[PDB]
Order: sequence, then structure tokens, then C-alpha cells
Amino acid sequence: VKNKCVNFNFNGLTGTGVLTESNKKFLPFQQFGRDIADTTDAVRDPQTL
Amino acid sequence: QCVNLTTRTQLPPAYTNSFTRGVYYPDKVFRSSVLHSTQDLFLPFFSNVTWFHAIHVSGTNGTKRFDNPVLPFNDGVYFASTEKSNIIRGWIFGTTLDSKTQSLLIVNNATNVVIKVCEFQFCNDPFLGVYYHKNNKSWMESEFRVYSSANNCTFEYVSQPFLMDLEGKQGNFKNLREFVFKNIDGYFKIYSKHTPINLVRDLPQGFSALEPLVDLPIGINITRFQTLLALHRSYLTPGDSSSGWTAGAAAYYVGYLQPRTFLLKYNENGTITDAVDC
Amino acid sequence: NSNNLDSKVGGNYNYLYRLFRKSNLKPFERDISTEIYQAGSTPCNGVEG
Ligand SMILES: *[C@@H]1O[C@H](CO[C@@H]2O[C@@H](C)[C@@H](O)[C@@H](O)[C@@H]2O)[C@@H](O[C@@H]2O[C@H](CO)[C@@H](O)[C@H](O)[C@H]2NC(C)=O)[C@H](O[C@@H]2O[C@@H](C)[C@@H](O)[C@@H](O)[C@@H]2O)[C@H]1NC(C)=O
Ligand SMILES: *[C@@H]1O[C@H](CO)[C@@H](O[C@@H]2O[C@H](CO)[C@@H](O)[C@H](O)[C@H]2NC(C)=O)[C@H](O)[C@H]1NC(C)=O
Ligand SMILES: CC(=O)N[C@H]1[C@H]([C@H](O)[C@H](O)CO)O[C@@](O)(C(=O)O)C[C@@H]1O
Ligand SMILES: *[C@@H]1O[C@H](CO)[C@@H](O)[C@H](O)[C@H]1NC(C)=O
Ligand SMILES: *[C@@H]1O[C@H](CO)[C@@H](O)[C@H](O)[C@H]1NC(C)=O
Ligand SMILES: *[C@@H]1O[C@H](CO)[C@@H](O)[C@H](O)[C@H]1NC(C)=O
Ligand SMILES: *[C@@H]1O[C@H](CO)[C@@H](O)[C@H](O)[C@H]1NC(C)=O
Ligand SMILES: *[C@@H]1O[C@H](CO)[C@@H](O)[C@H](O)[C@H]1NC(C)=O
Ligand SMILES: *[C@@H]1O[C@H](CO)[C@@H](O)[C@H](O)[C@H]1NC(C)=O
Repeated sequence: VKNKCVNFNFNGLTGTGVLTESNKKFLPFQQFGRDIADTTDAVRDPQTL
Repeated sequence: QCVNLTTRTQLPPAYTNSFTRGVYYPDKVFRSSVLHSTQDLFLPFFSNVTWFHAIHVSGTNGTKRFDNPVLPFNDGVYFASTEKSNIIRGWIFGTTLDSKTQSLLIVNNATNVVIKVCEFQFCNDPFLGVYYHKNNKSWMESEFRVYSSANNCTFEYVSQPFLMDLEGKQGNFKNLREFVFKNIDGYFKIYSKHTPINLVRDLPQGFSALEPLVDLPIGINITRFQTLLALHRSYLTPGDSSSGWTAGAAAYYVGYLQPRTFLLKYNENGTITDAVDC
Repeated sequence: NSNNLDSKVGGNYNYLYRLFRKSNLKPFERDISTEIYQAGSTPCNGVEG
């Protein structure tokens, strides 16, 4: 579910927020993206990649 | 099967400067447009790096260098290779490179990549050898003289078959490939990167972050390592398999990692483009 | 407990442990060497005694 405030569980990482399509290009060995505050601000979908 | 190579001219060891190379991604977390400070085993900036050659210069005396010494493995190794004919074929890691202890072997067989953690009775002069047939004008793998015996083999991995053309290319070094080897908590961490480059003499100057390649669960003690190269044989260079060989032009640079704090710069695309050694 | 599986009436001696090591093992390190351990000042030559 995108563009809506949801609880999410991505590969065991739980949280709450709004998921939108991202322009970030993750490297193949990367699953999560983190900002200056170490918070998970980007995530690779385990199914759609 | 072990062969003790001869007719090697004695030269003093060579040293060079690692300007900003050896930086790798500390973790697997995407970061963009950020300055991230991290403490890890990094190669210090502008460090004194040992330099080894493989070249057969024509002449009366000339130089016939085939440098495969047993170098220390203190806390981590930055290994750069400037090669064009795929001379650097792999490495062996261990403490006593014989059957008493277990050793890791990462080699390229020109058909597969073999990673074996096992008790190897390594040769005093381990290497590989490619024969050049004049009739075919073709290069074929013919010699594998890394170890004499292998026993109590605990870890084995063979990659999918490939070709890995073995032609003795002439001219400029067309491939700079960098590795970072670490041995932490029973894990052999390998980070790798490759850049085209175009030069003849020294280690390239620039910045290129190494990406995580593999984490081998070997669980062995490593204090020394030796590079396995490939020599060339053909209708030229006659001999008794100890002098009848020539070395394709290649070079490799070895530096040592230390616990350092680095300030890395992640651009808008998540690529580490610069670093500061604090 | 695996007494019903790993125990033999005459004694199960197929399970071994390392005694007399020179130094403590590193985390997740495996030592399978069978070299004779020298406890005293007299050096061994591959013979137990
Ligand atoms: C570690 O290697 C030992 C040596 O293997 C033998 O010698 C090699 C050179 C090669 O020829 C190989 O084919 C041989 O089998 C293994 O064998 C044991 O070695 C001890 C000598 O210290 C000897 O007394 C044992 O009879 C011999 N056992 C066997 C089955 O060959 C080790 O095997 C294990 O360790 C032994 C202590 C014993 O518990 C044996 O049952 C085990 O299988 C190897 N250790 C490993 C693989 O952990
Ligand atoms: C890992 O291997 C090294 C080298 O084989 C070990 O260091 C040796 O330790 C012994 C006594 O423990 C000394 O007599 C040697 O002089 C040491 N050699 C070197 C090169 O340091 C080291 O102890 C091993 N580590 C573990 C955890 O077993
Ligand atoms: C294994 C071998 O003998 N390589 C020889 C090559 C080959 O003949 C060509 O690369 C392929 O034909 O020619 C040389 O003059 C060269 O270029 O340095 C000498 C060199 O020893
Ligand atoms: C399963 O995950 C893979 C990603 O590895 C994806 O390509 C595929 O579409 C997924 N299948 C379903 C039914 O979601
Ligand atoms: C090569 O030379 C070394 C010199 O110490 C020797 O120990 C070794 O046995 C030699 N190898 C062969 C195959 O003769
Ligand atoms: C690097 O070390 C060698 C000896 O270990 C020394 O001769 C050389 O001068 C050093 N390089 C620099 C740039 O100091
Ligand atoms: C290299 O080794 C692999 C596995 O050990 C083998 O399948 C392959 O044929 C070898 N290549 C050679 C000897 O050129
Ligand atoms: C030429 O190539 C064939 C197969 O590619 C090989 O069997 C043959 O041995 C080669 N020629 C020589 C002289 O080895
Ligand atoms: C980031 O990537 C985009 C598209 O891949 C590219 O146009 C841009 O130049 C890149 N930025 C940098 C700093 O490399």
C-alpha cells in the first residue's frame, strides 16, 4: 500500500509511515536506506525489488 | 608437482604511495547526500605500499621478476592489481602454509573460481602456467602448481564455468582491480572494485569505493598470505620447467589496514565519492 | 541431552575435545591440528611422552 499512512513490516523492520515510489538506486547488497538521524527513510521491497 | 623457479634476477623491494585508495562501504545501508563518520579497518591515506612486478625484459642481463613472496597479514590487506593478460590468479592465506594448519585458497583456474579452506601442503613456489601453441596461435591453461596435497578439506566452493581468455596482451595496463581482505570473527570479508584505467607504471590516482563482495565463513587463523600468479610458456623460453618460462607484464600493490576513523561523502546517488582520513 | 543417541554401553569415544592449547581460540575459530603439545621446557619431536 502506497501513498497512505500505514504500519509496515519490511523484512522484520517494523514502523509506521507513508510509502512512496523512490528515485534512489540501491546497490545490490543494500536493503535499507538511512538519513542523517539514522532513521530508515528508504527500503527495498523484498518482492518487487 | 611443486617446481622451484630459477633464473630470477635479484632486485630491491619497491615502494609506492597509496593516495586515497582502499575505501570500501562500511555497511550495507544506503546513504545519500550525507557526510558519514565511521571507524573501521581502513587503509591510511597516502600510505607506504609495497609494490611487486612480473615482467621479463629482453636483454643480456635484463630483469626477470616473478614476485610471489609470503607477506604478512596483520589486520587486513588492500591488494591492487594492474594487469592486462590476467596474470594475478589468486591468493593463499594461512599461518603456516603447510599441512600442519588449515589454509584458504582463492584461485582462478581459467575455467572456475575455486575457494577452498582446507589443509594444503603448499609448494614453496606455487603458481599457474599457460602454454602458447604456435600452430593454433592459442593460449591454454597447462600448469597448476599451487599445492602438493590437500587434506581435511572443510570449505569448498567452485564457481560456474567461464572462458577467461588467456592471451598475452601487449601494451598498456587495461584493468585495475582492487580487493580488501579482512579476517574478523571467523569471517573472511572480501570487498572488490574494478576500474578501467590506462597507464604503464604506477598505481592509479583517484577515488573508487570498494563494494562488499563476499563473507566467507572460514573460521581459520590467518597471519600470512602469498599471491598466486600465472607464467607463460611457448616455443620460446626453453628450459627444464624451472627456467623455460616467461612472465607476462603485471604489477600488484599491497597495503595494510589500520583502525581509523574516516569521514565519507555520499552523493545524491548514494555513491561514496570522497573521504577524509581524520 | 543426547544420551539416548550419543552414548554406548562400552563407551562412545568418537567425540573428541581439544585439551592443552597454546593460546585461547578467537571467536568462531576452528582448530583441528593434532600437533603434540609441549607442556615443559623439553621440546617434543612428534612423540608423546
Ligand atoms: C584430519 O586429518 C587426519 C589425517 O587424515 C589421514 O592422513 C592424511 C595425510 C590423508 O592420508 C587422509 O586420507 C588420512 O585419513 C584425519 O584422520 C585421522 O588422523 C589421525 C592422525 O592424527 C589418525 O590417528 C586417525 O586414525 C585418522 N582417522 C581417519 C578416519 O583417517 C582426521 O580425521 C578425524 O580425526 C581423528 C583424530 C579421528 O577422530 C578420525 O576418526 C576423524 O575422522 C582429520 N580431522 C578432521 C577431518 O577433523
Ligand atoms: C594465529 O597464528 C599465529 C602464528 O602462527 C600465532 O602467533 C604465534 O603464537 C605462538 C604462541 O601462541 C608464538 O610462539 C609465535 O611466535 C606466534 N607467531 C606469530 C607470527 O605471531 C597466534 O597465536 C595464532 N592465534 C590463535 C588465536 O591461535
Ligand atoms: C609466451 C610467449 O612466448 N610470449 C611471447 C610473445 C608471443 O609470441 C606473442 O605475444 C603471441 O604471439 O612475443 C614476444 O616477443 C612479446 O610480445 O613480448 C615475446 C613473448 O615471450
Ligand atoms: C516473488 O519475489 C520475486 C523477487 O525475488 C518476484 O520477482 C516475484 O514476482 C514474486 N512473486 C510473487 C507472486 O509475488
Ligand atoms: C625449493 O627450495 C626450497 C628451499 O628452502 C626447498 O625447501 C624445497 O624443498 C624446494 N622444492 C623442491 C620441489 O625441491
Ligand atoms: C617505505 O618504506 C621503505 C622501507 O620499509 C622505505 O625505504 C621508503 O622510503 C618508504 N617510503 C616513503 C615514501 O617513505
Ligand atoms: C580448475 O579446477 C576446477 C575444479 O577444481 C575444474 O573443474 C577445472 O577443470 C580446473 N581448470 C583447469 C585445470 O584448467
Ligand atoms: C590446438 O588446439 C586443440 C584444441 O583446441 C588442442 O587439442 C591441441 O593440443 C592444440 N595444439 C597443440 C599443439 O597443443
Ligand atoms: C546520479 O545519477 C544520475 C542518473 O543515473 C546522473 O544523471 C547523475 O549525473 C549522477 N550524479 C552524480 C554526481 O554522479
